Amino acid sequence: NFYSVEIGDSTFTVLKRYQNLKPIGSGAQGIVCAAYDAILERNVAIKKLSRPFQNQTHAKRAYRELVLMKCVNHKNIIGLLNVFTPQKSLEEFQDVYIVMELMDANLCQVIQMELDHERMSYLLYQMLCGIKHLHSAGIIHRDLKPSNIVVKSDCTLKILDFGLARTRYYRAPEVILGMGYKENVDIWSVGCIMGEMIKGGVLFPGTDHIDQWNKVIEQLGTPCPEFMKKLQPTVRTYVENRPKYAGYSFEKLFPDVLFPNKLKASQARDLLSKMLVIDASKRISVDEALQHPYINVWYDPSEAEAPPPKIHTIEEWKELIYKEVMDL
Amino acid sequence: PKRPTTLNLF
Ligand SMILES: O=C1c2ccccc2-c2n[nH]c3cccc1c23
Repeated sequence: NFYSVEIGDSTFTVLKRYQNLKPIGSGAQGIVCAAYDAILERNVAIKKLSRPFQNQTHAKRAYRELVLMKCVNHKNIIGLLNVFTPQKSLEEFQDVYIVMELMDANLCQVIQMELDHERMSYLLYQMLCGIKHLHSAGIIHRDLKPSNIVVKSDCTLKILDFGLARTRYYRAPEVILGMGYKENVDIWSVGCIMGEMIKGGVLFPGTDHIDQWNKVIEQLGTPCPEFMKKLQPTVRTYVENRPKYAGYSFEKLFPDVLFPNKLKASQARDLLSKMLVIDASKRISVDEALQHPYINVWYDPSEAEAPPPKIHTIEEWKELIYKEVMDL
Repeated sequence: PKRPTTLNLF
C-alpha cells in the first residue's frame, strides 16, 4: 500500500500516491520534500516527523502542529492536505507525515527584485489576512521572516508555520529586549519585510541582538523616555548610556527613489510610519492595517474577516499524536 | 482594481 523512498539520511515511507519526492525542507522541525499527488495530479509538500514522541518537548511541539493544521484554515496560511502514518498500530506507531500544499518559494529573494505597489501592497494585504486569522485563533507567530513566507507564481501568498507559539532581524523589540508582547507584535515583522522590500536590503542588520537594538534606535529613533522605563533593569541602562539618536524621518529613511500612482508611494510610507514603532503600544494593528488606504484597496471580508478556526507521559503522547494522525 | 495574477520569482 505504501512505498519507501530514501531521501538523504532517512527513509521516507509514504503513500504510493506520492512520487517524485525531493527534499527542500532542511528545517529542524522536520524534513520536507516536494512530491506529486498522482491522485489529484498536483504538487504537494510532504513533511516527516521522525518519532515526534521521544521527549516531552518534541511530542508536544508535534502535537501542537498537528492540532493547529487540522483546525486552522485560510487561503493565506499553509493548508493541510493529509496527515498519515505507515505504522499499522499504536504499538509500532512511531512516524508521522503531513501533506500540505506546495508553494513556489519564500520571500527571501522576491523582495530584492522590483515590484509595483499593486503586487507589493497586495502581497502585504495577504499577509495581514493570514496573520489576522492566525491571531483570531489565539495564535501569535512572533517568528515572521520572509524565510518562512511562501509565495506562488500566481502572486499568491501564504504562511508556513506558527513559528514560536505559546534571521533575527525580523523579530520585534518586545522579543529582542524580552518583554510583554501583544497581538500587534507580528506587525513589527511585517513592517521590516515591507521596508526590507523597498529598501532592497535588511532594514535592521546587526551582528548581535545588541548591535541589533542599536541599529534600530539609531535608524528609527530613541524610545521616548516613558517607554525606556518599561525596560528591564540592565537593558534600560544600556540604552540610557547611548548617544542621542532621534533617528530619521520616513521621508529620508525610505526615499521616493526606492519607489515607482504618485501618492501611493507616500501612502505606503504613512503605513510604515505606523508599523515600525518600537514602543509596541503605539504600533499599528492588523485591523487598522487592513483599513489603511494602502492596503484597503484589496480588502475583502470573506478573506480578511474570516471565521475563527477552533479550540503527560511519553506514552500518553504517542497515543495522543496517533489518535490525531488517525482522525485523518 | 484587478488583483495581480503574475509574480516574477526568477
Ligand atoms: O519549507 C517549505 C517551502 C520552502 C520553499 C518553497 C515552498 C515550501 C513549501 N511548500 N509547502 C511546504 C510545507 C512545509 C515546508 C515548506 C513548504
